[PDB]
Amino acid sequence: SIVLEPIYWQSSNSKFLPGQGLVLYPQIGDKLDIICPKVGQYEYYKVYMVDKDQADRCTIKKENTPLLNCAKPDQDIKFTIKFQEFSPNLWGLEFQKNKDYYIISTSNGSLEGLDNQEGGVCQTRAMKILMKVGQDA
Amino acid sequence: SAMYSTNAYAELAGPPKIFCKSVSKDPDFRLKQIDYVIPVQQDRSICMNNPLLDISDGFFTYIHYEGINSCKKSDSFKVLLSHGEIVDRGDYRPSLYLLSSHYHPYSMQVINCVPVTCNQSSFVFCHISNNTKTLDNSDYSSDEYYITYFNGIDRPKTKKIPINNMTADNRYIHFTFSGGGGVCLGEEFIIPVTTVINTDVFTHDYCESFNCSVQTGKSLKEICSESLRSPTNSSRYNLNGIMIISQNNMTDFKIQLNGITYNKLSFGSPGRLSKTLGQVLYYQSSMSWDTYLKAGFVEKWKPFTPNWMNNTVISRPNQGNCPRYHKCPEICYGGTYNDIAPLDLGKDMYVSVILDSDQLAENPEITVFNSTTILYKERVSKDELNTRSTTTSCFLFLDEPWCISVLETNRFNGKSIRPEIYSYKIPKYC
Ligand SMILES: *[C@@H]1O[C@H](CO[C@H]2O[C@@H](C)[C@@H](O)[C@@H](O)[C@@H]2O)[C@@H](O[C@@H]2O[C@H](CO)[C@@H](O[C@@H]3O[C@H](CO[C@H]4O[C@H](CO)[C@@H](O)[C@H](O)[C@@H]4O)[C@@H](O)[C@H](O[C@H]4O[C@H](CO)[C@@H](O)[C@H](O)[C@@H]4O)[C@@H]3O)[C@H](O)[C@H]2NC(C)=O)[C@H](O[C@H]2O[C@@H](C)[C@@H](O)[C@@H](O)[C@@H]2O)[C@H]1NC(C)=O
Ligand SMILES: *[C@@H]1O[C@H](CO)[C@@H](O[C@@H]2O[C@H](CO)[C@@H](O[C@@H]3O[C@H](CO[C@H]4O[C@H](CO)[C@@H](O)[C@H](O)[C@@H]4O)[C@@H](O)[C@H](O[C@H]4O[C@H](CO)[C@@H](O)[C@H](O)[C@@H]4O)[C@@H]3O)[C@H](O)[C@H]2NC(C)=O)[C@H](O)[C@H]1NC(C)=O
Ligand SMILES: *[C@@H]1O[C@H](CO)[C@@H](O[C@@H]2O[C@H](CO)[C@@H](O[C@@H]3O[C@H](CO[C@H]4O[C@H](CO)[C@@H](O)[C@H](O)[C@@H]4O)[C@@H](O)[C@H](O[C@H]4O[C@H](CO)[C@@H](O)[C@H](O)[C@@H]4O)[C@@H]3O)[C@H](O)[C@H]2NC(C)=O)[C@H](O)[C@H]1NC(C)=O
Ligand SMILES: *[C@@H]1O[C@H](CO)[C@@H](O[C@@H]2O[C@H](CO)[C@@H](O[C@@H]3O[C@H](CO[C@H]4O[C@H](CO)[C@@H](O)[C@H](O)[C@@H]4O)[C@@H](O)[C@H](O[C@H]4O[C@H](CO)[C@@H](O)[C@H](O)[C@@H]4O)[C@@H]3O)[C@H](O)[C@H]2NC(C)=O)[C@H](O)[C@H]1NC(C)=O
Ligand SMILES: *[C@@H]1O[C@H](CO)[C@@H](O[C@@H]2O[C@H](CO)[C@@H](O[C@@H]3O[C@H](CO)[C@@H](O)[C@H](O)[C@@H]3O)[C@H](O)[C@H]2NC(C)=O)[C@H](O)[C@H]1NC(C)=O
Ligand SMILES: *[C@@H]1O[C@H](CO[C@H]2O[C@@H](C)[C@@H](O)[C@@H](O)[C@@H]2O)[C@@H](O[C@@H]2O[C@H](CO)[C@@H](O)[C@H](O)[C@H]2NC(C)=O)[C@H](O)[C@H]1NC(C)=O
Ligand SMILES: *[C@@H]1O[C@H](CO)[C@@H](O)[C@H](O)[C@H]1NC(C)=O
Repeated sequence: SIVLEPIYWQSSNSKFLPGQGLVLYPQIGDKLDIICPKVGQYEYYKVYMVDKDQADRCTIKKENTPLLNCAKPDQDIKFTIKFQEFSPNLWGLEFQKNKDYYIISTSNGSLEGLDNQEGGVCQTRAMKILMKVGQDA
Repeated sequence: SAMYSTNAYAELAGPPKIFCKSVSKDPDFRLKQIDYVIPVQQDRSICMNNPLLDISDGFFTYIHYEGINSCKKSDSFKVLLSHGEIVDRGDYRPSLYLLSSHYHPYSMQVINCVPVTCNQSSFVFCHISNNTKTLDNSDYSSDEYYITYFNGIDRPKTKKIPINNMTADNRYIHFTFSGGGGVCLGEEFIIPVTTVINTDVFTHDYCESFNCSVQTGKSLKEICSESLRSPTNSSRYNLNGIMIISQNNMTDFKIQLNGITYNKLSFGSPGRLSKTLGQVLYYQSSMSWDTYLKAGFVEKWKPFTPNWMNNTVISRPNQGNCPRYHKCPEICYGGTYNDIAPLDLGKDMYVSVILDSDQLAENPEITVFNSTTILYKERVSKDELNTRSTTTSCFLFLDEPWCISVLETNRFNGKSIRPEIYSYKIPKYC
């Protein structure tokens, strides 16, 4: 049980593969850091957890509430995941073996587009994460 | 007569006993796990979660939730209610004696429960609904609220609370019973509730006094206001409060629903009321932008007004925008309920089992502290132990301070999830 390579949430990251997204195979007990990088120019993001249907349709339902809201460019904002049952998260955010979790953002990257529900960098720049837990290739 | 014994339990109170009131590098808590009280499950897929424990007058009430492949309280098929006694086994330490266990009649419909032990009997206050989303899209007239009560000898009687006859101090569409426990003072029960309201009726002076980085394009006032909104339905606000219930032999109820003081409001989260040191303590979990311990003794009932500790050391983990030690106003949700028990007034001392981590839920450490500094601490396990909730109660057993804590633990990865109970002693010497 170890620390996976950190994932910076931004267009610059190579690990998002066009049409696919970032795909990971963490095992229960592992850590992963998702980071909203601080700063001449800045991207504004609201990062969410969704199921497959919504990840494919690149849409967020109104009830959802984000893991990360990065509206603050002057500071680094970090979300540390350990894959296990219990997290301080309000929804319960549980990680069980042999289950899949999707992380997307529908946002333009512009401050005016931070609250955008549909499309966004999920749809265009392919910012999506698929975490297959307790599984491998 | 050889059948008689003096009671080994007393409420921790009165002239301070002698124990370690200052810093200590390696304290001896005499920490022992109590594994015989809480049931064990044959099906490893059953998850026992969300433990609740109230100790009063030598007797205790335990509650937990059972659900399949789900540790969420909402997915629970069965909710377990336990009554018991605190006893001297000659162990040189307090013991839990389990008298009764029953499952809630309405378990499939249970939204939330809070225990209180009163007059040596267990009472449980429950919010029941045919609608799992009832706090988001519904109102309290559509739901039911019950008091289940029992003891060692008697079989459980569960009676319905005439909510129709209640009087509220504000206009609330909904409320739930939420927290680690309530109290009884005279003929009155007082139970922690989280209330729902449709209009922003609230002032945030405290929140507005902060100066630090906020989300661009948004005013501080906007943030402080919007931070009390249910993240599920932005048209609703969640405000903590209490329900006061008067009764005569479980008949002739008089019920009042009051909201908490508007001084330093925090987003509605599970709270607790407990009797200690001759006072009454209110605790509130920190589920929003202010991540430091939120607690205080109750200086006024109407409005319900705890005098908030100003505590610069104790905090809680959460992931993302408001991790541990984050004091800047934001719209963010999360955290862990880890309540506290007072040790000594004069020295302003408290125990709590707290999670030592910035983000992850793990590493419970028994911590003894004042507002300013941590006096002493010990990890509960030498191995990484995934734990979410924690509760702690304290009392005098044989004229010394003793504590019992329940931890909501996942020890074996993802399977046979069961909470752990612990008893431990406050060090006499540093
Ligand atoms: C809420 O806090 C923020 C930020 O936190 C501040 O907290 C205090 C406790 C200090 O620690 C402070 O340093 C923090 O920044 C605050 O906004 C900032 O306020 C500070 C002052 O408190 C201010 O810093 C100043 O910057 C000056 C810039 O001058 C430039 O030009 C000169 C030559 O002309 C050049 O040499 C400089 O390098 C700059 O390029 C600077 O001159 C000052 O330096 C002196 O003071 C320090 C501190 O004592 C001393 O150690 C040095 O030796 C110098 O003698 C000074 O540090 C910073 O610019 C503010 N940030 C902004 C504007 O973005 C808020 O207060 C401020 O609010 C508005 C009204 C602003 O106009 C400030 O006057 C005001 O103080 C604070 N909010 C409230 C309501 O108080
Ligand atoms: C939260 O809890 C902390 C810890 O319990 C309290 O802080 C302590 O307060 C006591 C006084 O009430 C302090 O005692 C003091 O000790 C000094 C010697 O220690 C110095 O050196 C250490 C290094 O080991 C430094 O860390 C420390 O800051 C000191 O500078 C003496 O100068 C004094 O002792 C005097 O009183 C005693 C009786 O108590 C006499 O017997 C002595 O002869 C002498 O006259 C001084 O009183 C202690 O240092 C503090 N510890 C800290 C700050 O870590 C907080 O007060 C408490 N918070 C609140 C809000 O109550
Ligand atoms: C976010 O939170 C808001 C605010 O609470 C919720 O909006 C409420 O939704 C409930 C039901 O979903 C509404 O309850 C209904 O009230 C009707 C009359 O009151 C108002 O209804 C309209 C609806 O928009 C208002 O605009 C208007 O001002 C009226 O004054 C009742 O007639 C309804 O009767 C229901 O129950 C009977 C049984 O008793 C059934 O026979 C009926 O078919 C019906 O189901 C009902 O009780 C409530 O009025 C709404 N309040 C508002 C809009 O302020 C949102 O639901 C919530 N959103 C989410 C996603 O959870
Ligand atoms: C966390 O931090 C907060 C912020 O400081 C503390 O709150 C202060 O607490 C002190 C002590 O309890 C309070 O001081 C008392 O004020 C009384 C008058 O209060 C006035 O305050 C409001 C302002 O909001 C006025 O508008 C209003 O009209 C009130 O009249 C005094 O009468 C008290 O005198 C006491 O001290 C003397 C000592 O010489 C005794 O002889 C007296 O008999 C009496 O006991 C007292 O000074 C102060 O008001 C609070 N400030 C606030 C709330 O902003 C919290 O107490 C602290 N938390 C903890 C747990 O300590
Ligand atoms: C727990 O025990 C306490 C005390 O042992 C119980 O308090 C009792 O509450 C009853 C109400 O049911 C009180 O009776 C009332 O007395 C007033 C006079 O002040 C009278 O005018 C009313 O009509 C009413 O009859 C009773 O006095 C009080 N006992 C004491 C000693 O104060 C409490 O009810 C118990 N809780 C339970 C059993 O849940
Ligand atoms: C929750 O709903 C029940 C009715 O539905 C029950 O039966 C099945 C359909 C199944 O969904 C089961 O889980 C569920 O509990 C309510 O009981 C009835 O409510 C109607 C309302 O008009 C009354 O007319 C009935 O008499 C009553 N049945 C009785 C009293 O036996 C129940 O009241 C409701 N509870 C809450 C808190 O809303
Ligand atoms: C009060 O409770 C006792 C308990 O057994 C019962 O015997 C008695 O009839 C009750 N009286 C009233 C007025 O409720």
